[PDB]
Amino acid sequence: VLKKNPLKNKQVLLRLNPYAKVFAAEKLGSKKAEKTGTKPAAVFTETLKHD
Amino acid sequence: AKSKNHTAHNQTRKAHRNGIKKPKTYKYPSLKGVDPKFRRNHKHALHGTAKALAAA
Amino acid sequence: GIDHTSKQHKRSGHRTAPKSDNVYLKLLVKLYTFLARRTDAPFNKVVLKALFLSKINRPPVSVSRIARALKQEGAANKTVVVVGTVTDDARIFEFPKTTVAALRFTAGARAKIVKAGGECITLDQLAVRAPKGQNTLILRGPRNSREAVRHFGMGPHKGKAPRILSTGRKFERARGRRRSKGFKV
Amino acid sequence: GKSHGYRSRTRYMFQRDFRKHGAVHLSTYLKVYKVGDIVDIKANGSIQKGMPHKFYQGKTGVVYNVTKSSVGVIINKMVGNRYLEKRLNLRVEHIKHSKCRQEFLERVKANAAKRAEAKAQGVAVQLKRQPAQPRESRIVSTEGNVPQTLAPVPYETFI
Amino acid sequence: PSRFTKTRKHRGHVSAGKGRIGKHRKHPGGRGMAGGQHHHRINMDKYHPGYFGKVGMRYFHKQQAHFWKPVLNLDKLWTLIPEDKRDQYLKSASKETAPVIDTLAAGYGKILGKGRIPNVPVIVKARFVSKLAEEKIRAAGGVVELIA
Amino acid sequence: AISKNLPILKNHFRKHWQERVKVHFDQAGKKVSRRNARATRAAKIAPRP
Amino acid sequence: PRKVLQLLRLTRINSGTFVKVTKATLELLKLIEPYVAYGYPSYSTIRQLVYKRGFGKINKQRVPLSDNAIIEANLGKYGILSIDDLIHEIITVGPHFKQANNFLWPFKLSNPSGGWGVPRKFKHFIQGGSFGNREEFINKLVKSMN
RNA sequence: GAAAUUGUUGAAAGGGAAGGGCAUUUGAUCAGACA
RNA sequence: GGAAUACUGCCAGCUGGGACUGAGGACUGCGACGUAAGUCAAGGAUGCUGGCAUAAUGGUUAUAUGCCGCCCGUCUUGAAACACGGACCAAGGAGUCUAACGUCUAUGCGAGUGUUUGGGUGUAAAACCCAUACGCGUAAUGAAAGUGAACGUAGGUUGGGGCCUCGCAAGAGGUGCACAAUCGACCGAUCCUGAUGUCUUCGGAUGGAUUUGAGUAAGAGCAUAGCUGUUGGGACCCGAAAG
RNA sequence: AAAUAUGUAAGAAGUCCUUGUUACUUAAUUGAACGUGGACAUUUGAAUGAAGAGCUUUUAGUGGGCCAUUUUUGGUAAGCAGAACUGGCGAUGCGGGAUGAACCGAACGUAGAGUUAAGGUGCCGGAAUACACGCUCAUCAGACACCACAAAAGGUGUUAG
RNA sequence: GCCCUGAAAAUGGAUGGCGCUCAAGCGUGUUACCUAUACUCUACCGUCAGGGUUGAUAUGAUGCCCUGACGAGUAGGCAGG
RNA sequence: GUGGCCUAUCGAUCCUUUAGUCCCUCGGAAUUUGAGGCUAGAGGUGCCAGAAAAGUUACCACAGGGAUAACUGGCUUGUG
Ligand SMILES: [Cl-]
Ligand SMILES: [Cl-]
Ligand SMILES: [Cl-]
Ligand SMILES: [Cl-]
Ligand SMILES: [Mg+2]
Ligand SMILES: [Mg+2]
Ligand SMILES: [Mg+2]
Ligand SMILES: [Mg+2]
Ligand SMILES: [Mg+2]
Ligand SMILES: [Mg+2]
Ligand SMILES: [Mg+2]
Ligand SMILES: [Mg+2]
Ligand SMILES: [Mg+2]
Ligand SMILES: [Mg+2]
Ligand SMILES: [Mg+2]
Ligand SMILES: [Mg+2]
Ligand SMILES: [Mg+2]
Ligand SMILES: [Mg+2]
Ligand SMILES: [Mg+2]
Ligand SMILES: [Mg+2]
Ligand SMILES: [Mg+2]
Ligand SMILES: [Mg+2]
Ligand SMILES: [Mg+2]
Ligand SMILES: [Mg+2]
Ligand SMILES: [Mg+2]
Ligand SMILES: [Mg+2]
Ligand SMILES: [Mg+2]
Ligand SMILES: [Mg+2]
Ligand SMILES: [Mg+2]
Ligand SMILES: [Mg+2]
Ligand SMILES: [Mg+2]
Ligand SMILES: [Mg+2]
Ligand SMILES: [Mg+2]
Ligand SMILES: [Mg+2]
Ligand SMILES: [Mg+2]
Ligand SMILES: [Mg+2]
Ligand SMILES: [Mg+2]
Ligand SMILES: [Mg+2]
Ligand SMILES: [Mg+2]
Ligand SMILES: [Mg+2]
Ligand SMILES: [Mg+2]
Ligand SMILES: [Mg+2]
Repeated sequence: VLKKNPLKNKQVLLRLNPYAKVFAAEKLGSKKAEKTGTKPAAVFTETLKHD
Repeated sequence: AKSKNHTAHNQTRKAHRNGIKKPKTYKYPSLKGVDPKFRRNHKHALHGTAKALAAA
Repeated sequence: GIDHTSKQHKRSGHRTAPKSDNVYLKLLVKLYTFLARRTDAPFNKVVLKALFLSKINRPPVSVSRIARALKQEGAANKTVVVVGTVTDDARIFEFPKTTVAALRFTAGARAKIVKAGGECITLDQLAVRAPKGQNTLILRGPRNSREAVRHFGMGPHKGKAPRILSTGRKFERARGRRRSKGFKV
Repeated sequence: GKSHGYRSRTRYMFQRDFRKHGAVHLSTYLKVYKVGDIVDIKANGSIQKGMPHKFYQGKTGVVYNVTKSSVGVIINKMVGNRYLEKRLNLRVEHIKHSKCRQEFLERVKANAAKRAEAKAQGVAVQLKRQPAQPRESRIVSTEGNVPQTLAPVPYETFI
Repeated sequence: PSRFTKTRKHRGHVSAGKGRIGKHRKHPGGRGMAGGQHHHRINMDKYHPGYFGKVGMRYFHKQQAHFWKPVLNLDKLWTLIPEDKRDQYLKSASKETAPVIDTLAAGYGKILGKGRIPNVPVIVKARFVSKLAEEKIRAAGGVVELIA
Repeated sequence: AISKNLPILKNHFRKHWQERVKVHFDQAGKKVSRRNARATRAAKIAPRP
Repeated sequence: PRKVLQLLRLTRINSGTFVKVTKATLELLKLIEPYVAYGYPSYSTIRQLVYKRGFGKINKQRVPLSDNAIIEANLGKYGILSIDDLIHEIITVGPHFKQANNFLWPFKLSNPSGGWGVPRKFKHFIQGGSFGNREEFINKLVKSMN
């Protein structure tokens, strides 16, 4: 009789998608990325700044 | 007093209200215009194969 | 605004009730409305629609047509169902011992069926015996044999009957129907 | 007054091709046509007998009759708001076999071959054509292909 | 009845269903069958081919009683016997007990043979008969007697 | 004047036909008159049939 | 162009649908370019569209997708049994994309909350208008209209 | 004993027409529930 | 060389202020929080409290203010028109009836159908009852003389609802009315072939033909009534110059 | 020799293996046409869509049109005359162009809230006498599509090149 | 490029009016803001479509109820009053 | 090879006339003339889907028409 919008009604958000509880508990919306150290080659940099 | 002579304005729109019907295709089309000599022998051929299946 | 693809508020174009005010016909409609809703049997759906048909859409079925249908291989012990009138036919000299369910029986048709050992029953009696149309056989009469049909689609080279009151030598056999008078059709 | 003769407005349509006048080559007369074949109509201007009307130029139909020097073709023609069936008696000079379906026959043959090849071991033979798909990812090397810079050029007359 | 006609529905609508442009005038196009060859030709050539002209030969002072000859087919021949007596004759198909059917007394002139009759001898009296009708009657063991 | 697919009609009403219309309103009245006339004739002619 | 819009189930202003990209559909988008705005949707945009304005076509009726049961009862034969399964089939164009996409009723969006960002819509996005292919910028527009 | 039209009395408005639609102020007037 | 910040994007991160709405009316569904019992923001508002109980709210009406509003009807591509009718009010004022018909629908009976020209009878223009005919239908086709509808389960083929068998189902097989397409058979007309026999010119068997018919092939019609449409009638209403 | 338009095809009424009928056809069981029986199921033969598809009867009004973009004929030209495709007006209100049958936006059951279109935000008049870089001074400045007009030729006016 | 000369019509007069000069003018760029019978959500009326419900002991199975979509209109057609 | 290399070169009903078939009818029954039918052409309608047709009105009439001319006004400006 009345459509209730998930993402603002928490109970409806849990009726569908039971994984929402796990997503919120582990803060999967703010996951840290693993650091890398690759650097561009000299050809890439000289082409970018070339006139 | 002079009036309009001819135009095709609005004619295509009228034709698309219910029209543009592809012709209905039938198995066993009519043999109108087929060669009479072929049809004379085809009639005899069909009578012969009708007896064979019935008497089988 | 909506760019409609089809006509709005269009009726289905099929009859959902009899046009008649017959009180007994409405009782049969009520009986088979219930059966069609709660039996999921295709026989009941067909019968319910047949009760809505007009007179020209329910042509009579003669006993000779019934007798021929009972000569089908394996159909000799089935109950013939005719939603309409069953008429008598004296051109046939032998009739089987079948059972026929119909809305109406003419006086001659009933006598012929009974004297052969059969029985004539109504559609409410049929529902009691076969609530799901077990071992039934529905027969329909010819529709295009009606006299009005032969005038439909009149035109050149069509071969249809003209609408005419008096038929004879001087009535629509001149120019237009023979090559000696202008042209033929 | 207006003129609407049988061959009206066919000045260029029925002309022969450039440096292609004269008699018809013999391969036109050696081809065999059977009922149910798909042919397309193109009139030859040097054969005045059994010639189609200008409307059927460039149309495709199905053979329904075979005679001594001609075939019968069925064409669907749009008149008003419907299509009417037209039957044409055309000499073989004005028709040729259509390749709009001859190419389709080999796809039927290949589908049967692929179906039988994978019948013993494979599932989902995927005998359906698909449209062109978006390109996948790739890596473009600059080894020996260093990008060359381009700039717009000024206006020059050079007349 | 007037209360169910569309005239009642048209009250208050100016044109009464006849249109504003064309209107409802007296006799546009003429009266009766006027212009059957000039401006109503298309409606006459179709729906009524053969209307104009003469074909056959005249017959002065026709009397329809001279041509009275109703036809009866074999498939309805046994309906001329009363129903109470049909059954005994059918089950007793033999000579010297063959029913006599006088088709003229039933208002028929000629007997045509279309259907099939039971294999029962029957004496059929008629003014006229077709060739096929006589053969089927004789095939079942009956005879045809000509009367006037 | 001629339209649609309809039978050709021949209704002969081009004279002053409304002046010669006869409606048999006295169908029941004449039946009573004939029965009365037969009764009074039987009484007049004795036991004649 | 009117016919192409009907074939894409875009029959009123601010209606939206998903289209799989092939050669057969790229030519369709060219014909209706001055009448539509389209681009490449992200996972966030797809998730919010289905959750808030997702309706299913069940027996020729528009039914809100408020429970996983109705999705399973209509798309369970294709292996789709939850609202996230339906989203997964959309964002990753899978074997049953056509059935999953046609199941969803055409989205009914409103006008953008912050406006269109241009004084005149009916020019190409490149020329400062609104129509045509705006690539990833479609996500900002749709979320304003959702 | 109706209407057009008119007299008297009472009320109201009126800076080159009058009349109308939506909304509310002011004046006059009025039904409903007091369970 | 190590950071910061800007820009763009994401969060099933948190939280404050404002407006509109409260449809439904026992229970039933999906979930959440809980060891449990139970609870909940989970298939649509409840709890607490005050004033007044009457012209206070509200309705009606007149007027005032803001914004908006050209005279209706008619012909017309186009009317507020410098296009036509209309000063005002009351009453009257225009698709009718009839003969014969098309389509459709309802009703009775059904290879038949129609009692009402007339007779009988009567509580007397009603109601009730009835013989013989006649109309239409049940045979068509030819200008006519004339002839006249089954090789066959009243044919074969393709598609067909329903029913039958098996099967959990999906399906497969069987039978297939109506209807659609097509090839045949039958009757009449036309054009050919011309047997046994002869008032020697009659008779027309048998077998054919890119010919033709408003035909046959287990009948559907007759009667009454209604809307709509047709024709003749004053014929939707009013109107000529004439004869 | 284009562009735009335009014909046909993308399977079950299909493909393949074997062999039955005939008065047609072949030197010839050669071919043609129509069939019996067997094998191949709906990733069954591209995409997208499909308020279902097919079919029949009957009858109203209408048969003076006009306008806009593009193509286009006659004419010096015309709010002129005549064609082509499409969209409109006529038959249609609503927001915008002061005003207007046709232009722009958008098409209408009765209401509430929110957001916009075209067009606008000094005052009339709801909304920034907002922000930013320049140009222009007219003793007849200029001011917004359809649209209610201005040219050839000139100025050490001023600006940039 | 802007401005000016070229540039003459008859009642008094119209960037819509007032008026405006680092504009309230012209070219261009960035934002905020205003409001349609259009879009989004909700209620109510009607129309159409798909469905549920005869089991008595309570009255409309042409009844009651569930679900979805839709609503411009001259000439003209049909339906309910 | 079923007329002209192809794209034009032509004509209903009623009536008349000719050829064919020597067939059908003249209705109380026959013979012979005559007449009427059946099939195929010709004689023509050029306003060419096909009425048989001279003027005048400054003595004039009616139904209508701004669907349409003789004044202004409006658009246009060749011409002036
Ligand atoms: Cl037009
Ligand atoms: Cl009505
Ligand atoms: Cl006011
Ligand atoms: Cl004959
Ligand atoms: Mg015209
Ligand atoms: Mg030639
Ligand atoms: Mg009206
Ligand atoms: Mg009128
Ligand atoms: Mg008219
Ligand atoms: Mg009239
Ligand atoms: Mg003429
Ligand atoms: Mg805002
Ligand atoms: Mg804008
Ligand atoms: Mg008095
Ligand atoms: Mg008064
Ligand atoms: Mg108040
Ligand atoms: Mg006011
Ligand atoms: Mg005011
Ligand atoms: Mg005003
Ligand atoms: Mg005018
Ligand atoms: Mg007016
Ligand atoms: Mg007038
Ligand atoms: Mg006046
Ligand atoms: Mg009155
Ligand atoms: Mg009156
Ligand atoms: Mg009447
Ligand atoms: Mg006179
Ligand atoms: Mg007219
Ligand atoms: Mg004009
Ligand atoms: Mg009009
Ligand atoms: Mg303006
Ligand atoms: Mg303000
Ligand atoms: Mg500016
Ligand atoms: Mg709105
Ligand atoms: Mg609407
Ligand atoms: Mg409406
Ligand atoms: Mg020559
Ligand atoms: Mg005589
Ligand atoms: Mg002519
Ligand atoms: Mg003449
Ligand atoms: Mg004029
Ligand atoms: Mg000059």
